[PDB]
Amino acid sequence: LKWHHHNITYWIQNYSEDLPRAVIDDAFARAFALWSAVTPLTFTRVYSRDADIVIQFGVAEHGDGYPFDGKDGLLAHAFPPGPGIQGDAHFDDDELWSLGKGQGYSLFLVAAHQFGHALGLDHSSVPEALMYPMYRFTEGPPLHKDDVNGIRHLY
Amino acid sequence: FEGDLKWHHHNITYWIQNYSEDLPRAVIDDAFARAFALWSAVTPLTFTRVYSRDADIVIQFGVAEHGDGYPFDGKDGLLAHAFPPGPGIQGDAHFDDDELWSLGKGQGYSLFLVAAHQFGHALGLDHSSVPEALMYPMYRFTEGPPLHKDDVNGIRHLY
Ligand SMILES: CNC(=O)[C@@H](NC(=O)[C@H](CC(C)C)CN(O)C=O)C(C)(C)C
Ligand SMILES: CNC(=O)[C@@H](NC(=O)[C@H](CC(C)C)CN(O)C=O)C(C)(C)C
Ligand SMILES: [Ca+2]
Ligand SMILES: [Ca+2]
Ligand SMILES: [Ca+2]
Ligand SMILES: [Ca+2]
Ligand SMILES: [Ca+2]
Ligand SMILES: [Ca+2]
Ligand SMILES: [Ca+2]
Ligand SMILES: [Ca+2]
Ligand SMILES: [Zn+2]
Ligand SMILES: [Zn+2]
Ligand SMILES: [Zn+2]
Ligand SMILES: [Zn+2]
Repeated sequence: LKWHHHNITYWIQNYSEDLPRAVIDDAFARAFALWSAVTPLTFTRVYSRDADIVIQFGVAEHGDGYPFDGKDGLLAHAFPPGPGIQGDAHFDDDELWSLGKGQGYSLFLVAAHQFGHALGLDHSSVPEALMYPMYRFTEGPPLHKDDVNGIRHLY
Repeated sequence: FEGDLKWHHHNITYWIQNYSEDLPRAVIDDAFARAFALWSAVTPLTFTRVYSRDADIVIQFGVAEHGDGYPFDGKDGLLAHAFPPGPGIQGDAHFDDDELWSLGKGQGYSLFLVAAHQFGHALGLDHSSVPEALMYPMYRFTEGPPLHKDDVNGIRHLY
């Protein structure tokens, strides 16, 4: 299951109260940049519901039939490629979002993982691969050779 | 802002007078605490957070002219400044809030790394000549351990 076009679009519907708009826009862009670096895909920011990947921050019940569970636990979730809600990525705003070393969760790293799913990737079994199902902070290049092979296999 | 005195006690106290609007107070408290930890790890010094003006190191975020006689210059340029050990304003650290404060890779400047540098001055350290050193006068983002051997030797020499 994957996208049939390579010029993918995204829409940042809203923001979190934890960080400045500029920091959030940048974090999402750098996250998309990791993937386009190893594939023929490109990512374009738009401002309408016509975008392939719609990004949203929410708490508890927020629309779909999948409410978040308050602080900690599930950090976020996304859907596989397709029309409508498919391909979208949502982030639990009951979590403390930040960047780098320190308390709170890295928005940059979590976004990179969520976008992996929105592109068609599944969970990895390599505990050190980005697509590994459990959160873990890391410095340096985020994508493990397992992630790179997985995306290249699809696109 | 380059004196020649050190602190005569090792139980240093600090007070976070106010905050920046760019990050949650919890993220800021944590960033400052981790910054001080860098230095207490390689010396016999300790740092205690207090809530009165009687603290040795008072931390403040300001815009343009903010009290002393050295106003900030708006976005970019001078990021922050601190004063050498001593009484009153001496030892304090000020951050320019016209800057976009953040953490890690990305746009904006790392509050963590800049604080580490300012606290170095607040402890008595001068500027280094080694490009890789934290006390180097130019801002540069880096991952991994912030303190260079030059910084470690410099602090141990005083304390
Ligand atoms: C601290 N919580 C977790 O690690 C949590 N896992 C998640 O929230 C996953 C995303 C992280 C790896 C970025 C959920 N996910 O698979 C999203 O697509 C659990 C407590 C292990 C469930
Ligand atoms: C981006 N701006 C700079 O690198 C700026 N340097 C500073 O503001 C120094 C602090 C940085 C290294 C955290 C000022 N300082 O030495 C304070 O004690 C210059 C453009 C190089 C002046
Ligand atoms: Ca949660
Ligand atoms: Ca969609
Ligand atoms: Ca939040
Ligand atoms: Ca952090
Ligand atoms: Ca400035
Ligand atoms: Ca003082
Ligand atoms: Ca600011
Ligand atoms: Ca950053
Ligand atoms: Zn959802
Ligand atoms: Zn996942
Ligand atoms: Zn000042
Ligand atoms: Zn300096």
